[PDB]
Amino acid sequence: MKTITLYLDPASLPALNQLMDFTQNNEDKTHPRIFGLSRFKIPDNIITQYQNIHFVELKDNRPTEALFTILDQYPGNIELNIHLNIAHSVQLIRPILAYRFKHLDRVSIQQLNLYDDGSDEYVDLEKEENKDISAEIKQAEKQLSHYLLTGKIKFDNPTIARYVWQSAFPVKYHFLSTDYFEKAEFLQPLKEYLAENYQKMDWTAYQQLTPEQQAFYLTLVGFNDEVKQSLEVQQAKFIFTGTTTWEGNTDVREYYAQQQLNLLNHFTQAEGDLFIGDHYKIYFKGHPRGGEINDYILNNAKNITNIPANISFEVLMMTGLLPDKVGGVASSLYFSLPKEKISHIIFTSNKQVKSKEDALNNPYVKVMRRLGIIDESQVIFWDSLKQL
Repeated sequence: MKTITLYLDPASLPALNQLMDFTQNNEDKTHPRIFGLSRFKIPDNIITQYQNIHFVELKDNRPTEALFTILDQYPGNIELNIHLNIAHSVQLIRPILAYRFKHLDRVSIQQLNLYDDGSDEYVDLEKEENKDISAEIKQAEKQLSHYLLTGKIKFDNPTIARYVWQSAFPVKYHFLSTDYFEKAEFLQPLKEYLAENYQKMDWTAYQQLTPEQQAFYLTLVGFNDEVKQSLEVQQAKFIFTGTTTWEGNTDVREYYAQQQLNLLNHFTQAEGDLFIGDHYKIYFKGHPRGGEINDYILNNAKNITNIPANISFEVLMMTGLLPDKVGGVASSLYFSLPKEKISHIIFTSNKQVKSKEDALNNPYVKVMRRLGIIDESQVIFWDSLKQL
């Protein structure tokens, strides 16, 4: 038999973990591998080092039929080693289960590894709080069995169905918050069901790589030497989280750039409400869609170091390069930051959020609060901050 490894993710965090798994196994130059990581392009000069390496697109959270063309290149007994995004696991596995079913004499699933997407898994589990979790698990197992045979996806509880894979296959889950599963009382049946099949996400794997593998990983994730050196300074470091625009009663983008500078000043200046201290080196991490607003902020801020907007906080954590303090405009990225590193999170006006009270009711803010990751005093509504 032959093992084929499949790495599938439409998001970022599972992909970063899957690219770490590839890096750890990178001395094996010929192991069959299929990559469907929508947000990551593996460079040509890495790809050409490998044999039996394949790429597939995802559409609507599923690998396309070009997957079958790849698997058909391996005509004997094959076992699939599959890595997936938890939130999207049901859709992502659909075409794989189909291939298995057609070839049940010769295709089998060796195992699954599933990784959190981010806050969504937790925000989704919160919606299940008043349900009978024991009963939801048993029903989902039954519907999964049916799925395996028919390809018919119809789960009564699509959220819980994300967690019943062990009823069919060997599985390992990698969670952002094991505390959530262990401390949310309503999830006790799910915690016990999962048994030894989960662990906390592995943020320190990079540190155990060879220096050569560390460089390889940085190249996979698009994190160049210039950026890396800038983040290794022996000084306290603060990074501001930029945004795009919000409901400011104007369509002038320069206004939103202007206001983000004032928010930054609340952190950097002694008279600011959110003052971090004069000994911090300041960095700016723009929103990936900030475009020219990011250029405006960088040019009009003094003595700030840019971290290219295409670089995620998830990859900063994967690489051990997260600054000492993070603050700025709210985003779901804050959900997975260590509690010690979060300063203040500032919510801007939108259809959903028009006060601090609304901001405290934000879905990921609610989970962070339940987990004690932040106190409510760390959530600020933007219009509370004076012009400095």
